Amino acid sequence: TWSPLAFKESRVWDEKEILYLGRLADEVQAGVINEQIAESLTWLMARMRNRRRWLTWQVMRTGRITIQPNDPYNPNGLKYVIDYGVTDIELPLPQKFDAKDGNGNSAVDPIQYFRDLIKAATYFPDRRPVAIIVGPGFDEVLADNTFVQKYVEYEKGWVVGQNTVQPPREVYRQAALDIFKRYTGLEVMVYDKTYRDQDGSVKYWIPVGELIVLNQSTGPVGRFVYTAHVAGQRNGKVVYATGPYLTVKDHLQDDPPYYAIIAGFHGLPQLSGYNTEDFSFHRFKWLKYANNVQSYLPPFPPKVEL
Amino acid sequence: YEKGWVVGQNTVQPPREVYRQAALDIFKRYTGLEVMVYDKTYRDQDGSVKY
Amino acid sequence: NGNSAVDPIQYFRDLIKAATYFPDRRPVAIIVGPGFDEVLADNTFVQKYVE
Amino acid sequence: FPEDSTFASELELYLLRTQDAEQTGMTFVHQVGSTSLPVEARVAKVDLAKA
Amino acid sequence: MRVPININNALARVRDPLSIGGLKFPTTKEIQEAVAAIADKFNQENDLVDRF
Repeated sequence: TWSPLAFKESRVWDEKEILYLGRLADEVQAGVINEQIAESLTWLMARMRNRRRWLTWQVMRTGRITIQPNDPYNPNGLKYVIDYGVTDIELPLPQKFDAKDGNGNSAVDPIQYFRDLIKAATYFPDRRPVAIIVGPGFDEVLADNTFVQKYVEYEKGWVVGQNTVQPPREVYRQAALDIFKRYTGLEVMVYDKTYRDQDGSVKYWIPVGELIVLNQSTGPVGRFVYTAHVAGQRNGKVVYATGPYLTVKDHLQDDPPYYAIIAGFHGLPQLSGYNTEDFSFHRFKWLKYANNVQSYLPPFPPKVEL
Repeated sequence: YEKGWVVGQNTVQPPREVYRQAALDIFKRYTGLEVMVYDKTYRDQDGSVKY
Repeated sequence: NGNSAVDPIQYFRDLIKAATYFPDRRPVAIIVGPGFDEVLADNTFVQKYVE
Repeated sequence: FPEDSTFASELELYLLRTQDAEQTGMTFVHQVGSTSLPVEARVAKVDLAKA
Repeated sequence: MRVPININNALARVRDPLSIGGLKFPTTKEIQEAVAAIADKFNQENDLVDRF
């Protein structure tokens, strides 16, 4: 069973705004609100693309998509739990990768963790991971833990008392990802775009300390599918349209004259390929790998408010 | 012994994967046997797959 | 033994790292007058880099 | 410091700064049936400077 | 959404109209002007998921 959603929002411009609008220093005619409504048109277009990308990011993030009246961009308060039924969304790590006890000794082993994920997903040929898309500085977590340092020192032969004195941490991290990729075979992608949230502090899209895991292949995880909305009576009878629509309305003759633009769409993401004999869906998984990754990162500038 | 290692002067600690890649080979080469691995299985009446 | 205070190569590397997003501040060149190797040859962290 | 020269006796600079608005926001959600609601408001800013 | 301003006229109309306060006569001076754009470069759209 599958069923879409609906979205719409509006603008308005009263008479005082349409009649009176001049430039701030130049002395011109009444022709500025014409240029001003085009920016609102483009902003409603980008405002709809943001909900497409938000729904698809929400289903990749949590499996389900959750709307609730505490949300910022929900005046209606429409509660939703669209559980797409991802079987195991997260991977368990009691002790994270950047967890050290005593004197430099680590706790767990990442290369061996993905190795026995691949091994313990042998006879399930769809849970066996292929790629990783991790955003922030990830080479440092491979470069400071004990076991991957021991694997780099096994590979380059750099025993600390006999071959060379001690290699720096930078020489570790410049090849730790490569030896990780060679000993597992998981092609690691990187995706380090950022969004400025309401804290005024820059955060990545893939949160620091977490990496996503694709479980069968790198490809389309289903698709995002729009449904049909209403367009009125081409001949005498109602003929629909499918994409995101944007409608303009003139009320410049009415009392008082006003002007409103309305855009919106209908749609919801869908997960196409399901398991057959069981009804599972192992295609993407999350795991939180470290806790202190921000200290490995350069700082971010403030937003100039002037 | 067979590969030419020591835990103090050539490598730090070789991983378990290299040990299991070389162990069956050195077992065949020392003992002079012939290993015929046989992997076929059957369902038990309890649902558990058994070799 | 002679374990010094500040690793100067890590110091300038931290000045270049902490001005990654401040491109007006990230230093490029440096002018020094007197004998400057007489201090780098007498610094343990630099000596370990040389070794 | 290279040399340049002007016949005038004072120099002033005027710097103007402009912060255009960013197109944030997300399209509101409604059930099929309902009338629409208007979006929020936002602000751009312009400052100047002297020398 | 930009401020509806013309930067040339606004940048020219800050200069003082009369303002003899310093030397009790108008001095000679040279004036250069420059504008500046201010944006948050680090707010990038989530381009990942439309690929998938």
